Amino acid sequence: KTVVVTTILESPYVMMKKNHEMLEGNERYEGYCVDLAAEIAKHCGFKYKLTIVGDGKYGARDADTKIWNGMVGELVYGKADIAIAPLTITLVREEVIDFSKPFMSLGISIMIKKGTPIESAEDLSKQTEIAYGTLDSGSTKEFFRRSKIAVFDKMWTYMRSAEPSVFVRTTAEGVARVRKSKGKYAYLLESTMNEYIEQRKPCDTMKVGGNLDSKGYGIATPKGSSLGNAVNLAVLKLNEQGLLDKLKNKWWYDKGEC
Amino acid sequence: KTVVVTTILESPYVMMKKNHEMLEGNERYEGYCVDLAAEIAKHCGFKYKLTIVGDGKYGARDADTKIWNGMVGELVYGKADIAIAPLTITLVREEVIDFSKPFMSLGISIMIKKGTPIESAEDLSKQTEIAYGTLDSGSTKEFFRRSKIAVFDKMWTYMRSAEPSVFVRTTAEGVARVRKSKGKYAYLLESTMNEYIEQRKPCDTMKVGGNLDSKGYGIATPKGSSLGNAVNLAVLKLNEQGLLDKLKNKWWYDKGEC
Ligand SMILES: [Zn+2]
Ligand SMILES: [Zn+2]
Ligand SMILES: [Zn+2]
Repeated sequence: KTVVVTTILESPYVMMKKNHEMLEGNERYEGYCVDLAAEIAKHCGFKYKLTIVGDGKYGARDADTKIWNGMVGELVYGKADIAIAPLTITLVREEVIDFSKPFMSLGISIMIKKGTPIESAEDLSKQTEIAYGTLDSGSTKEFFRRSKIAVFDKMWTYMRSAEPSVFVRTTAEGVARVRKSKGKYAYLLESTMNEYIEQRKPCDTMKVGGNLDSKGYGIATPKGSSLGNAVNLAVLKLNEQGLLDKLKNKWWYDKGEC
Repeated sequence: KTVVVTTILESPYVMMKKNHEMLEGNERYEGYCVDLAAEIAKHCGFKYKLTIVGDGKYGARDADTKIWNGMVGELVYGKADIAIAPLTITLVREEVIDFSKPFMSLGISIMIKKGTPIESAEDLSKQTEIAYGTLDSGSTKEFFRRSKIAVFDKMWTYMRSAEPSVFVRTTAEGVARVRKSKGKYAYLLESTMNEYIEQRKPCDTMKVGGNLDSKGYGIATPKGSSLGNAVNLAVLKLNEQGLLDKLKNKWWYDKGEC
């Protein structure tokens, strides 16, 4: 009956309301994906329950274990009926779960502490003084591990062997590392997140260079799910009506702090 | 058996080669979609025949008869097996045909002759000296027809009644009109085409303002096609391999003459 929605605590997509302690169920959260979930549910005609993914990961398949973790895993193993979050549409994932057409378009980008002598990925690859890494168990790390183009291959070679680890468990951890490393750490993350943080106090980070690739986020459902068709149509309908653009302006710029 | 591919003559997606008269079959054409078709046929392992859509349209539904025209129509009525072209993913089309995840991201944009006093959609809707229109039988015209946002709504009110007609049968017709109108005509087209034309002689046009929306082009197949699933995965694979970006640079800027 009630659709179990798996999501992730990633500002400004999903965040705890300041007074969540005195609220119940779905009312405890706020954000872009919370607003989107309510709309998808309205248009598809179903009641739902928002739940935060247990391991706090987006989703990747363990090499030897072969088990999927994160939100992808919750769907693969039947723990959730749908995932509404900044989950990237990728080949390896579409092989095991279904994705609606994208609700947000983005690409991998570079986040630096203001003043850092870095203007592009090629700049990062040709130097060694400034360390750089990505989020764990996600599409960004896989992008570099599989890239066959010179620059990115060079970047992966370095990142995979760097000590201490240059990878982080959460976006917040990567942003904090940039902010505290005095320009000696650069973070590779999706443009959407980079742009968001660039508008948050202390306004000490910035997105540099063009995006490394072009892709998008999609609402995911277990392969063969009966919700797939309607959800996809809802996303297209909502994008065409301007809701998605309205929602990004609401959570990114209307609330900018810089 | 050989897969019938429907496509449209639209530079730089599909164009007849300089020496096409001495060539046969698929060899007569070149372009982004020609390269994409070859890549997809190779990965999905099938033989194909490129055919140019009979009525030279992308695809819209006749409100009177409810009959689809253009490439969408050739798929809907079984005249073609797959469409590989700059065909926009939209709700009305998704209801009758299948689309792969996008192979290109874009948005509606404004094309002006260099020097015309226009920098945004809002600017066009506040004047009458400068006429403006869109392509017929496509997603762009539908966008304005179905827009409830103030500026675009006013723009449609003007366009749908304009006399002489401000709409055109082909992108080429719209571009030609902008160039010969001494700046009294602005053309609304997707950013992909706008950016392309901006890089071609006589280098007298330019894209102004940001995109009005965000969407993408998808490879289309008839509902319940056996090629659907595979093509979709092929597109994702190609994007992640960097091919799509490779092809974009090859046909847009490596050949740019401005
Ligand atoms: Zn609604
Ligand atoms: Zn290939
Ligand atoms: Zn008619």
